[PDB]
Parts: sequence; C-alpha cells; structure tokens
Amino acid sequence: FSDDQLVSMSVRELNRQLRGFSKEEVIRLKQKRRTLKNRGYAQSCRFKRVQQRHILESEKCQLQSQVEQLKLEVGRLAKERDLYKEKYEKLA
Amino acid sequence: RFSDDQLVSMSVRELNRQLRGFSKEEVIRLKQKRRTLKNRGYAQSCRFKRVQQRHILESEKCQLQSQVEQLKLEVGRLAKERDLYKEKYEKL
DNA sequence: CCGGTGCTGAGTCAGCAGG
DNA sequence: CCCTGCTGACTCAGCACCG
Repeated sequence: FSDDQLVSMSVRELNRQLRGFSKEEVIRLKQKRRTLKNRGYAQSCRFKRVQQRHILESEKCQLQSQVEQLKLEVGRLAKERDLYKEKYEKLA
Repeated sequence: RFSDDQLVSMSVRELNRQLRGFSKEEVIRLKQKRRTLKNRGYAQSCRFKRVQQRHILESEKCQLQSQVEQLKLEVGRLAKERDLYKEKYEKL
C-alpha cells in the first residue's frame, strides 16, 4: 500500500495483493509504482552519466602518461640506432 | 496577450512598463511564465554544453590512442633498424 | 533586504528498445 | 500486449549570486 512496499514487490506479488480492489484502484496503484520506479531509473541514468565522464577524463590521463613514456622510448632507440649506424658507415 | 520570444528577450524595465495597468494576478502569472520559459532554455543550454563537452573529450582520446599507435609502430621500426645495423656492423 | 538570473539536482512524462 | 530500463526534455526547487 505504501510507496516503499509498492516499489519493492513484483507485479506478480502486486496482483495477488491487489486482489480485492476496484479496477479503478488497481490501474491507479500500478501507475503509481511505475512513477516511483522511474524515479530510481532517473537516479541511475544521472549517476551513469557521471561515471562515464570520469572514466573518459581518466583514460585521457592514462594515455597522456603513456604517450610521454613512449616519446622517451623512441629517444633511446633513435640515439642507439644513430650509434650503430655511425659505427657501421665508418667501416663502409 | 503577447508572444514567448518577446516575453523572454524583454528587459525587466521594459517588461514592467509593458504591464502597467494589468491586474496583479495577470502580472504574477506572466512573470512566472517568463521564469518558466527561461528555465526551459537554461536546461537546453546545460544539456547542450554537456554533449559538446563529451564530444570534445572523445575526440581527444581518439587522437591520443592514435598517437600511441603511431609511437608503438615507431619503436618497432627503430628497434628493427638498430638491430639490422648491429648485424651489418658486427660482420664487417 | 528584494527580486531577477543562471545554473543544476531531482522528479515527471513520453517514447523507444528490449524482456 | 504488457513490463522494464533508459534517456531526452520540461518543470520546479533552491542556491549563489547580483543590481
């Protein structure tokens, strides 16, 4: 009957408890349940939107940190290649 | 009465002078309508900014991932070159 | 001390995409 | 044909400014 109980019980459990009620009330209670559930759906939707904003802004940092790590790696190899190439061309 | 577009763009000084003579109920009603219409567009901009922000972030992460892909290919090319010269050098 | 403003959280409804 | 879960869009509440 109350909002917390109405939103908690299943429509299967609802129809059984709704037995003995006017057809006017049954459709009225069922639509009250939907409203309360949409309230919860809204909370999840807004929360998800936030989490997705964070994992994007976080992935951006996980990539920037990787890019900088890789630019250092090419600097080591480029220098190391130049070393071998200079030593090689010297021997023709 | 009046239009929505004019009712929103109007300044308070113009709007007040525009309803000199109207009943209190109508004045309050019209004022509430201006607030409602404003809130409608506020939410429109907010969701707009949210979407635009989201698209900016995604494009950055796509550029970064592409950049990482480039660098990964680059170290693979430099390492192969460095090792190739090693073999040619060690021989001669 | 009042009122208009811009913003944003939360609630509502429509309507779409699946159980 | 319902029901579910979700999301866009409107509304209001309430805060933080402002004039």
